[PDB]
Formats: sequence, structure tokens, C-alpha cells
Amino acid sequence: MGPGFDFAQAIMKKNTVIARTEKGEFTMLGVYDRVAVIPTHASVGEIIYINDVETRVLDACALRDLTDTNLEITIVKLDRNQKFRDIRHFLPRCEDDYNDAVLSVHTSKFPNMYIPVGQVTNYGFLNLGGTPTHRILMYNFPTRAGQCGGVVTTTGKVIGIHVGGNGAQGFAAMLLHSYFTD
Ligand SMILES: NC(=O)c1ccc2[nH]ccc2c1
Ligand SMILES: NC(=O)c1ccc2[nH]ccc2c1
Repeated sequence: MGPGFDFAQAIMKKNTVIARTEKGEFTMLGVYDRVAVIPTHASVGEIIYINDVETRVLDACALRDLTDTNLEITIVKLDRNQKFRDIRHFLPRCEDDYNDAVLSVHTSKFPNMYIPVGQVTNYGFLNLGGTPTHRILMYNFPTRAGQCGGVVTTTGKVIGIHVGGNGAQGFAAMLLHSYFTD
């Protein structure tokens, strides 16, 4: 509907797959080469389904900060025959607040879904499902069970992936450029 939705759509159309684990279907953001991200609560194993194709996981790393606190991001390398468009230059370098973000989801349950979530706060610490978690972004939209792993964007930046909510607010784990240096 506007330039925010334009940038979000450009990311969804080229840099997302539908990931299925034993814990459900997730929006999964491809970042570069065969490297993607997913919420750590997806519990990625040795095999994952990518757009309903059985795919070997070559590596999976649940990220933690240097205080050894959960970040809720898992970086996955997929045994896929095709690379993602490299979008690392759209990743922020530092922790920040944002105006006018869009949360975008693509699953069997929620195809082609885009939500204008508005102002995004650098919230920081959250007890997420009982797990102390750092680098959380917060937005005032009643997000539902199923939007997790969804890409949070502003115009020109991919800033996070949806990892939870409390019925009134939604919470995203930051993406930082430094996570994807090769
Ligand atoms: N995520 C939501 O809060 C939300 C609101 C209205 C809806 N109607 C169809 C799906 C849906 C999701
Ligand atoms: N609170 C929520 O809306 C919530 C909780 C757990 C979830 N797992 C993946 C999506 C998601 C959303």
C-alpha cells in the first residue's frame, strides 16, 4: 500500500521459505548463500522441510550473547541446490529503535500477510516463555500464535524476526550484520 510494504514484499518474494520442524511451520528468512534464520524454539534438527522438500541441515547454531544469555535466533545452513539473494547490506550494525515497521509472514496458515506494527522499541531484556532473552524489539500489535519467524522491516532495513507476544504486544529478536560475517 506504501513504500514500507514495497520493501517488505521485495524481501518476502525472494528471501523467505516455509520451514517445517516437529514444532510447526515457520516463516524462515534466507540471508545469503544457503544460510537462513529461524526462532530457536523451532528446535531445528538434522532434517528440516523447506517448501515441503526434505532438506539436510549442514549446521545449526543457537545464538547467545557474551553474557551467555539466549538471543532466540538460530542460524541454519541448508543442503539446498540454490542460494538466497545476499541481503546482508540491509541488516543494521547496532541495537536501535525504529519508526514505522512492517511484520511480514508467509505460511500455509497465513500466506502473503503484512502487518503495519508502527513504532519499534529497543526493549532489551525479556523473560520469553520462561527463558531470559536479550536484544528484544517490541511493537504494540496483538500478534497471534503463527507470526513467529516473520520478518520485521523498515524501508531499507531488515531489523528482526518475530519470536513471541503477550496478547497486546509482539516481540522480535534483533538481526545484526555481525551475526552473518563469513
Ligand atoms: N494477528 C492478528 O491479530 C490478526 C487479526 C485479524 C485477523 N483476521 C484473519 C487473521 C488475523 C490475524
Ligand atoms: N505470544 C505469541 O503470540 C506467540 C507465542 C509463541 C509463538 N511461537 C511462534 C509464533 C508465536 C507467537
